[PDB]
Amino acid sequence: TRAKAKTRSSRAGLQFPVGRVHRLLRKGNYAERVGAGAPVYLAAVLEYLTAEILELAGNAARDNKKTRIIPRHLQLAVRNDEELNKLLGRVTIAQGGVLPNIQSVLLPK
Amino acid sequence: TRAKAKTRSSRAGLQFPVGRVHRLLRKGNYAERVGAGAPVYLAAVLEYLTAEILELAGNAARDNKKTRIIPRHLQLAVRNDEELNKLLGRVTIAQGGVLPNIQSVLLPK
Amino acid sequence: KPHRYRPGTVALREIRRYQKSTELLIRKLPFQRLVREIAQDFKTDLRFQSSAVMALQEASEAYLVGLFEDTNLCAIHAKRVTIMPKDIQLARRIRGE
Amino acid sequence: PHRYRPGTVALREIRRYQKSTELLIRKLPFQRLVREIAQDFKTDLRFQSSAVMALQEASEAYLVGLFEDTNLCAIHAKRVTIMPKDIQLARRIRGE
Amino acid sequence: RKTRKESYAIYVYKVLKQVHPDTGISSKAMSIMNSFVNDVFERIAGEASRLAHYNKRSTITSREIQTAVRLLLPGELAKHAVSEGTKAVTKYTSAK
Amino acid sequence: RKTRKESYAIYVYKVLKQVHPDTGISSKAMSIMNSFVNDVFERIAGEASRLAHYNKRSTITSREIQTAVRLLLPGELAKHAVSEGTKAVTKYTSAK
Amino acid sequence: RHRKVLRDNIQGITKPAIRRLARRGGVKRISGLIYEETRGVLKVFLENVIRDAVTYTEHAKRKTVTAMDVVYALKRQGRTLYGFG
Amino acid sequence: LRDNIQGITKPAIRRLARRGGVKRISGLIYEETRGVLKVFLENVIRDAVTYTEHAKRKTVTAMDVVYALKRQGRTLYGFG
Amino acid sequence: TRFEDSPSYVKWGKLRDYQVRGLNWLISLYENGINGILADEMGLGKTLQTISLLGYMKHYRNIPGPHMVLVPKSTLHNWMSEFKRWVPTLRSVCLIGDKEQRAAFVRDVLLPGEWDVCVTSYEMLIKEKSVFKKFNWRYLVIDEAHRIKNEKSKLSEIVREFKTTNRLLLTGTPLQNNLHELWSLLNFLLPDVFNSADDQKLVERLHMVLRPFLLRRIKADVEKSLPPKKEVKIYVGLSKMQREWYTRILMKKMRLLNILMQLRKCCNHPYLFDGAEPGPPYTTDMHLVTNSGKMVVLDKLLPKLKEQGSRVLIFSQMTRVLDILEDYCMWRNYEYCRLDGQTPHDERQDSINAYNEPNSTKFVFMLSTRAGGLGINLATADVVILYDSDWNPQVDLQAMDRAHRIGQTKTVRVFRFITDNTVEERIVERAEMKLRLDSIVIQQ
DNA sequence: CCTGGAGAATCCCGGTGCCGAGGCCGCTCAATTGGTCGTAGACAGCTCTAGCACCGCTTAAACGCACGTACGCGCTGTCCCCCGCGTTTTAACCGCCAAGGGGATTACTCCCTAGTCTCCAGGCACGTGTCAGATATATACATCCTGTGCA
DNA sequence: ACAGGATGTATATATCTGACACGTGCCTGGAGACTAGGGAGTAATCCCCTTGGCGGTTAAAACGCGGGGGACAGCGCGTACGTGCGTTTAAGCGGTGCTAGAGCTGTCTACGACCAATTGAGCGGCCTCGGCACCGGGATTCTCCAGGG
Ligand SMILES: Nc1ncnc2c1ncn2[C@@H]1O[C@H](COP(=O)(O)OP(=O)(O)OP(=O)(O)O)[C@@H](O)[C@H]1O
Repeated sequence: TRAKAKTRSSRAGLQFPVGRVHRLLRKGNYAERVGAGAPVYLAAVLEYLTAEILELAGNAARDNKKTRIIPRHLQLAVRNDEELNKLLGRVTIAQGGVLPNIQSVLLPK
Repeated sequence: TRAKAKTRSSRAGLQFPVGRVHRLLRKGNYAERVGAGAPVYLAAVLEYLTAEILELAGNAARDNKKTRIIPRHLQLAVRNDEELNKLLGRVTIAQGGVLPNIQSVLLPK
Repeated sequence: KPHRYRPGTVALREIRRYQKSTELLIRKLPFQRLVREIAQDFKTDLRFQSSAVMALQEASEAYLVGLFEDTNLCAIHAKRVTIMPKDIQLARRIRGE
Repeated sequence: PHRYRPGTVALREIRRYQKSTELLIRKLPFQRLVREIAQDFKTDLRFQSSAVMALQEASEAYLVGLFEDTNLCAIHAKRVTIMPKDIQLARRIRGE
Repeated sequence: RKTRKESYAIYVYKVLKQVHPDTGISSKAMSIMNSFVNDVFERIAGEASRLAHYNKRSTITSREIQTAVRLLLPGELAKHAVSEGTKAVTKYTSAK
Repeated sequence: RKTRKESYAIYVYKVLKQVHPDTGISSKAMSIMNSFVNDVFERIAGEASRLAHYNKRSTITSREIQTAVRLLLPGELAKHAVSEGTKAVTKYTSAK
Repeated sequence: RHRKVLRDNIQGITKPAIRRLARRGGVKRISGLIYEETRGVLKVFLENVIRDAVTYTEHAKRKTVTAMDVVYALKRQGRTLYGFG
Repeated sequence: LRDNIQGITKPAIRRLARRGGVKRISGLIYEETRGVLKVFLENVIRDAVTYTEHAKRKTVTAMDVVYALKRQGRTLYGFG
Repeated sequence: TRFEDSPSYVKWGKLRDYQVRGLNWLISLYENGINGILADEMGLGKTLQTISLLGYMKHYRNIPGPHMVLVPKSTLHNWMSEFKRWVPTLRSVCLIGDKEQRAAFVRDVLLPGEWDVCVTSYEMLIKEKSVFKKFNWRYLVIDEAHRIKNEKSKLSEIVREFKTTNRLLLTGTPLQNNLHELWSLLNFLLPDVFNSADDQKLVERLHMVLRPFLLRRIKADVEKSLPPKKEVKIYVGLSKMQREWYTRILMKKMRLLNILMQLRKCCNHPYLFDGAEPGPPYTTDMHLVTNSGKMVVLDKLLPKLKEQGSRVLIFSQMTRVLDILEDYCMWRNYEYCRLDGQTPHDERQDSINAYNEPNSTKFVFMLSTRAGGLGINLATADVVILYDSDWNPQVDLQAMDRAHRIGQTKTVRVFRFITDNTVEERIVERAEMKLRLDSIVIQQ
């Protein structure tokens, strides 16, 4: 017959859909042929970026005395971190609000 | 037998290559299929844009008492026509210079 | 005789309060009416999904907030506290609008 | 002794350079600067002349636009001289 | 000899001789015009690909090209370009 | 019956469970993360496609994806993401 | 006879609402002539976004502007929005 | 190669300012201009060198520079 | 099985044989332990029977604890006054006012629980669901059961989540446009019985299943008083400009999102729309009537109704029309009273009650399709004028029979204006079909 | 304080030389013409979901108004900093040469990816319950502002 | 300059509820196994173009100095905005009534991919001349002191 099927995500030590990424690459009209390791690499990079964002958001939520993560925590984590701020400079996160920032000229003294 | 080959551009009465546009669209990974009329439409649009910019640049070149269009003339035309300026807002033309304007405050008493 | 906060304390309180929250500030029905009036000019007989107006409101709020941040920066540059249309025009001119 | 007022020669230079179209930075120093900066990212890199020319053109255009925005900021601040804080405000509002 | 390179130079020259019968062009201006044509082609084609993907269709058509032109070109440019393209497609359908 | 929609929600929840074990997420947060993943995927795929077109190749490969990552991600993020991608490709190639 | 129009839609957004937006931005003192300029700027921004969205809806052969159309229009303008598709 | 930022001199910066349209220049402008030029050039050269590395070459081309500038959103016409 | 003449504990109450038999029926329904619907359209009253039921429950085997009565806010003062006048032994409290007033009420009354009957409104109930959910209920009285006719409504969920041992629904319009309304009512009454939405699968089986726990007695069949009304339809035409505007609307700048709505009131009056809406308010002069054939016909028909009687109580379908005509009849050459949703309720009740007057010589009084609830009979009202018909026939029936109280001992007349080859006839035939369905369901 | 010269700076006209633009050929490669086919989309049909127009009630929010206070703005004096100009170095610019590296092309091979078929399991829609978050309410705390000796 | 009184805010506690986390069942797409083919790696060779050097030249930068104008701190003022309080209104939510339009299914056709032969359009190379750069010389205009207006 045929051997037991191991998902390519499980083979690669990832947690993202290598097969779905491969299908999206082949169906996105990006090129004609796609390499075998390209979807694996792309899924790994997506996993790293998602993990970093979720780590920062979880830290913010724990600081704010909360467990569930909300777009406010997501935006707070995205800002206050220069690398992700540069990556997501032009995007707007719905219901994320604005960072607390008052210029020192306005503060009475 | 057959007849004399008639170019698609000549059939559409265009000065731009419908066949070359069609080949570029096929070899551009834009979509798996390309309609017959799309290259003709694109060629007409490209011809119109080129004609507009060339007319403006040639008028500027004649206004400067030269019979050869140069990047300075192209820049003057593009920056003086507001629609073309909005189209080419973030485009830099080499050997183009800038529009002559001096802020009214810096003019003397 | 009655208690009176000086001119500039309540402004700071409101600034902190509104920078602490995340919700929308414009009124939903007036914003929807404005959106429909603008869409009338482009085309008549238009229907709006309820989520589209919400997205438009979110984008408008973000744009206005960012613009006001930069306008405040311009006013502070001019050694002032009150923001002005000249500041708004300068900010738009620099940002490329 | 002939001496122009302090500021008319500036206007004449402004008009002349806004009329002209050629480069303003010395080509050999700019080339050395480009090679020195590229030394950090890679060792023993070679360059085409057109690559350096395009880099110089882009740098000139960017600096001219930056100075235009800085002049607008200085004029807004009730001044005719430009300052480093004006340049910083221009950068901050442009998006850096 | 040297491998062949492709450009819109001859067609640009034809259009120039059409609009202004007695005006010439230089190599730098021709290269600038070629880059302009390439950029417009890239923008329109990419927008049309995005449109076809959004509507879940696998063909690029005149409707998609026209919609992309409306999205990209502002105002009067869009109107006149749409008129020109419609006329050209009408002539091509008639003369096929 | 409604046609199924594909979302990365389950995988993002697995990653969140690995990072912060006892921590949840909201529906709007899930939508934002899904949109973010889609946007990053689109950016990297477009960069790789343009790279392949420029080099006159027809295959998007691991080298292309690595180059796209280095072009898009800012610095230290790019370095660590490159390390992760190399490790994943090594695992997928070593004995598979 | 009692028949008249109430108020045009641009004045739908109010001076206290614009003040709240300026407070979130960080503004402490606001001039009285900021509100008309704010209304004009908002009108221009909405006109651009709505034109792009209506073009997308027209291409789709629909008559209902959708959140996806709005998101695509915003992405084309360069103001990517997360949380709607 | 060392201290070549000094090659970009005060007269050149004054000429650039005059083309921009400024009349008076502060004495501290020059260091700021050198810094902004440094960061801009660093970004562009980094992207171009990445393109050259992918192409597996040792020479940086005008096409690579144009590709980097188009990535940054500063399209250049007249070099390919 | 129960009392055959007036209960000894009623104070001055003169409830007749139908009332006493309804009381016996409700008592027996309580005995067998099932809820029920008291479908008395008019001429019988339900307030008296409900108050008598609760008074019996107090003065007999003690159950004087919590009891909830749901009424519209417009009748709360009337309900409390009637309760005090008829049966003053029980104590009644009301939940009204804003947040601080309701907090004062709950604190000083609700916690001690010195009350037997609590009377509130739907809105206050929604506001204070949490405060009211801490108390068990033994007899939940709700009037106008069509208020919960549909599911997914917040009130339906709130009233379902409530803990009521028994329930009592008061309604005069049990069926409106489909059997899923009666099914919703029956499901609310007996959730464990009418779980599923399910001529023999119709009409007759419906009658048989509704017989055990429903009461429906006609006022004419009970009292034989209240002389029947006469209903007259008038086939009115429309002006040529009205036809032209109707065409230019129907085939297609103005907004016409809801095509049926925007091509509807057209027959009522042309200038109701925008575009040709009244321009410069020159003066109140002869401009409105001449442009609409319906109001021309109304002006022609005025003198004969003016010669005698002449209390009309005209009904129109558009509030726009109601308010303009309300402020219009004064100028025309008459005196009026105004009823609208913009008039405050607390003032409204006493205002209309006082405006009930033996001699007014005012000739006009206007009520909307919705603005009129259920009360206050004008015995001087003789001719009912229906400018336009609503889709719901039960609303039209309520507007028609609000003058059919006993206070009215004269035969009453109904006038109906209908246009031709328009959607008004569509609305009329739909209403006729729904009214026939209600009649066959609740009478056969 | 408006005229009048004196002095640079600039422009306009004419003559001269050079290099890039524009025209003319060969050929080869990409575009044209003819014919076949299969699949994507056009067209028709149907269900049901959501969108539009309209009513009542509540209540937060908007609107209007009066008082006073920081704040924007105009003006003045000081001083120091930047500019204009002449002079000395300094290095860029240009022309020419020599050499080697490396970019570009061509041919050959093989290995990696497209395409197919089969099957099965991961992923999605749908219900359902319970716990984290939202809210009300009552303390404790921090902060702001103004009055009273002495600053 | 502190003391104290009046606001506001942060915090603890108790209820309640609805959205999230998990389950279940099914089904569509991903994995396993195989076959072909053409894209790309690899090697070799050519030539061009980048770099290094060197000399002569002249324009440009660096440096110093005198002086005027612009930056900046200070003062005075009138006034437009912030704060609070009372009155009105229309937003928000809950319902009514209706139907149009989106979204999925199914069939058929006509349109674009694919292939083969043919050919003329466009591209690289080549050559000549005239448009443009440069130079010179005279005419014109702008700017800045000096003082008589
Ligand atoms: N005390 C009474 N004795 C006898 N008949 C009465 C009494 N009260 C009311 N009715 C009858 O009821 C008719 C109207 O009564 P009422 O106005 O109280 O009705 P209602 O409570 O508004 O009606 P509904 O049952 O529809 O709620 C009278 O005309 C009369 O026939």
